[PDB]
Amino acid sequence: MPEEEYSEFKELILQKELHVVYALSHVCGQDRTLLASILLRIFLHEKLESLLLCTLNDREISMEDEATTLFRATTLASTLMEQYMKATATQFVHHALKDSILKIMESKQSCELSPSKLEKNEDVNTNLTHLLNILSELVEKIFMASEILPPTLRYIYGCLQKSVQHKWPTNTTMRTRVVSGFVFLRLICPAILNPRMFNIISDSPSPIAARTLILVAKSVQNLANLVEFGAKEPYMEGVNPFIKSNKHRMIMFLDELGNVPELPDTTEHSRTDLSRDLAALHEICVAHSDELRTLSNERGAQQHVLKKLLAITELLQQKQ
Amino acid sequence: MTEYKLVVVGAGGVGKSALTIQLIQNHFVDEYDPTIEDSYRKQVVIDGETCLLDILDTAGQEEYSAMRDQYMRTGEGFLCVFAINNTKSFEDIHQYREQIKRVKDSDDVPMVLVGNKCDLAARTVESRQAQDLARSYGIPYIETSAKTRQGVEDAFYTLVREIRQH
Ligand SMILES: Nc1nc2c(ncn2[C@@H]2O[C@H](COP(=O)(O)OP(=O)(O)O)[C@@H](O)[C@H]2O)c(=O)[nH]1
Ligand SMILES: [Mg+2]
Repeated sequence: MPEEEYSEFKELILQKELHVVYALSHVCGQDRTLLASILLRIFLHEKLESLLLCTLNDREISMEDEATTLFRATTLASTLMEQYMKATATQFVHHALKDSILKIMESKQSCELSPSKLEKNEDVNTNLTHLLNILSELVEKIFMASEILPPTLRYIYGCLQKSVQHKWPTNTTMRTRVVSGFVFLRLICPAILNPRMFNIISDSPSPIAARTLILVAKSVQNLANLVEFGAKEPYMEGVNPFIKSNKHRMIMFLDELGNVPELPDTTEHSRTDLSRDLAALHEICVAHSDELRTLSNERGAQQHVLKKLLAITELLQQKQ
Repeated sequence: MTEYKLVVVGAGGVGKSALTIQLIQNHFVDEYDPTIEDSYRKQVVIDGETCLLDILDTAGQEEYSAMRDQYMRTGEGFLCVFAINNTKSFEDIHQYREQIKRVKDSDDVPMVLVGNKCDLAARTVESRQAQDLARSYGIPYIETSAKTRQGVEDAFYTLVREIRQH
């Protein structure tokens, strides 16, 4: 239909309390991915990316009762992050990573440290050395790209820290962890193990390369969490000097990555046509109408909203 | 001697790492430490047989799919873990099951269903519907707790047998 015709629906999706989006997050399951693509384009269009992502993440946090699990599972919030970062932090990853990864590919010096995965007369001391040097080279490149993260993404990480502080005031460690779990766990390390996510490479890693990428991303992940190796696998123990000597360089990064408190909006999205996505979002409402009726039956702040939703959905049902 | 390549899979934060380490190292780890891919070896004895577990511990995050394919291909048995207080982890179990089936080209692959965190009071996934889903797959279901160690040595050993009976 004419974009004009979705207006009443379009302005119920955007309502600040984000009540509908949460409801949808409960109702979907297999449409998670599809729905995300649809909500992001809608909110990117009237420059509300921040409203969506910031509130949604804040909801997940306020609903989390145990901290060591925060944003670890696959919700809509963590999918919304996923697809947003892949859209806005590509260049970032190329800066930090492209040089270090390409060097690792063309290399033939194996980085293997594991006392069983080892070839015959392979020198594990030579290995350790070479790995460390790559790691040093890489993380220096990672650290000195703090300023390369777009401003609006930095704000949302700020959102994330604001939240964890309001939730766990007595815990000073969370404000960094909660950022690490996205920029490293869900962005940097994946891009390391699989360089085609962002199109850094175009070729399949050699057997030695494939190993080094895991050994490197494992190492980056330990640092990103602030954990020494020791208590888990034994072979990894001699990569700790690196962790100990960069431990604080990491805390800087994760803390200041969210150091933007004012929202950005330049490079703004030009006015074009939304109907295709509004149709497709309505179609996800139809497909989950029954389920959203069950959620509308529960009284509370979202109720009147969820009431109006099914009316609007049904009214747009009729009009097609 | 005889090696078994077990692979531990499930959503993020469900307790695959905690399960494996309570097996390997005999203690409970309560701290933030998301995995990329840690590997442990441990020679044990199950039912008189001296054997060697090569246990792979994986990352559950959707971002690490596709990196899923390689470790599945080499795997022999799969613990498929979820949390009884996290229902969404329970529904994810399906996707691991179907992918594992695809990459190996078979429909009866050595699998065990593990429900972790049963020490918790706040449980949203009932023992029965987990047992139901297990039967409809043709595979055992074990409730474990890495905190207390209940069902842990069970859950891994059961997988070994399940590999032997294949
Ligand atoms: N109460 C309880 N917590 C657990 C159990 N297993 C793991 N945890 C906690 O759940 C969180 C994630 O555990 P972990 O094994 O690292 O998750 P995974 O590696 O992503 O599967 C940590 O805080 C663990 O201590 C369990 O059986 N009971
Ligand atoms: Mg883990």
